[PDB]
Amino acid sequence: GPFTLDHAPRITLRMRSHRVPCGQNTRFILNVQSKPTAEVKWYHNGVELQESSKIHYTNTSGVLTLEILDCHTDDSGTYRAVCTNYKGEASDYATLDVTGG
Repeated sequence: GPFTLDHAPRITLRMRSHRVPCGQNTRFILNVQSKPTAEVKWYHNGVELQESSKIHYTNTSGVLTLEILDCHTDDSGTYRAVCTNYKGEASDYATLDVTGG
């Protein structure tokens, strides 16, 4: 059948928790495989993230990137990507530790 190969999102490359010196820009990367293609939502400490001068995420054929610019203490904490399709969901979280330069 046309929907036999449909499957819940599968994250094959997960985000890496990491440190960044205060003031630098930093990135999280993950890769999801999903049929049909999954909806993607980003969160910082539980609150859904939007594109802004501070936050830029991309999504190219499942390759997902989140950039945070000019990192300060407020930017520390948990970043979570949640990938959803009708078959199920996959979530990945990682921690950003903003440190001294």
